[PDB]
Amino acid sequence: ANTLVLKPRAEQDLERIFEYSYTEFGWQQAQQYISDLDQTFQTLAASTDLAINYDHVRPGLKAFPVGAHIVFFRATDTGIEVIRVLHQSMDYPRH
Amino acid sequence: ANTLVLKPRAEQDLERIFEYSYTEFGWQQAQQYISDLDQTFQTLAASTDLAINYDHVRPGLKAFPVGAHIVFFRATDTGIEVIRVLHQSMDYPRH
Amino acid sequence: VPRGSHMSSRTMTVDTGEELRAFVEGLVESGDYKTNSEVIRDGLRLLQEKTAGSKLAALRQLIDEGEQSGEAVPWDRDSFLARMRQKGPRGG
Amino acid sequence: RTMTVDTGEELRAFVEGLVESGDYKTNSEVIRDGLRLLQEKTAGSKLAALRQLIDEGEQSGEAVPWDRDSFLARMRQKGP
Repeated sequence: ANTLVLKPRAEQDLERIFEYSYTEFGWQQAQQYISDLDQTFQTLAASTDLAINYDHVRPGLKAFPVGAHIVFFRATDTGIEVIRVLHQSMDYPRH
Repeated sequence: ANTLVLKPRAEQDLERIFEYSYTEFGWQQAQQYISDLDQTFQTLAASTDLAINYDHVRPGLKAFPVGAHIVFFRATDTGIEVIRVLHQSMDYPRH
Repeated sequence: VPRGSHMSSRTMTVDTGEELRAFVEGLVESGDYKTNSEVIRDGLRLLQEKTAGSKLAALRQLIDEGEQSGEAVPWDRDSFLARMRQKGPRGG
Repeated sequence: RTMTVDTGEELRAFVEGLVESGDYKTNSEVIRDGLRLLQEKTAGSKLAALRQLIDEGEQSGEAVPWDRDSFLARMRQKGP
């Protein structure tokens, strides 16, 4: 099993994303959204080739979209380490 | 009877003020607010001494407060002519 | 709130359109702002700032637009309120 | 998709005046103008802003294993 760890601030991002979705749409949608994020985390932990190279932001940083959000993470020896999960409006794609 | 006339734009101001109040507060309050503006108009048409001199905006312009609004008007030979009714946030008081 | 009194908090429901809605959402979710309201207030402060130095010109322009809007006509409160009732069903 | 916001009294009155003057059609138009200015303020520095958010993530502490069950339990526990 590939490893999957989150920085504390990434977990707090997930809480805010959950709360935002919950306020608007209710429990079922918010839980679904986190489930989609979770499924994506598992896929990224398994497949190095999916990760988008985000060196132009910080060397070794990777990004991947899910829904209206972006997972920003780094590869580790055994999986990934998620640094932030941000809304796509915060993105800066490579020039 | 002292004269009371309104520029077309002042009537349109009153419609917008009425609609704004109506959305927020409903019929009874919005109609009352217009009635209070009407009572003020009648008082100003009767008493020249109430008018606040607003020459610093335009020569001959007068102002008077009612509620959260300001009646901007000119004195005529026989009463007043209301030019605009604006929210007090738009005021530029004399320095 | 003390008994026999009521809350006087006053909100507004606004349509920002999708582009600016997503902009607000991202700012709240990043933790940069605590609520949608805080984001909207920052925007309104910038809008108030942009025009704060030209209040005299702005008021002159509104007065002039009144002066130029046509000849003044008699005012009748009851006719106005009848006209307001005629625009559609009214309640409260 | 609308949002309900509390602008506070000072800015609420600011918005009302702009709508009642006829300068803007609705409260929404006023709010959108404000948000455009806020978006404009930061539009030129999106890379620095993202770098700051990433750095704040990096500096937020040691990463811990992701535990979806614990997360959802915590969400349920807040305001069940």
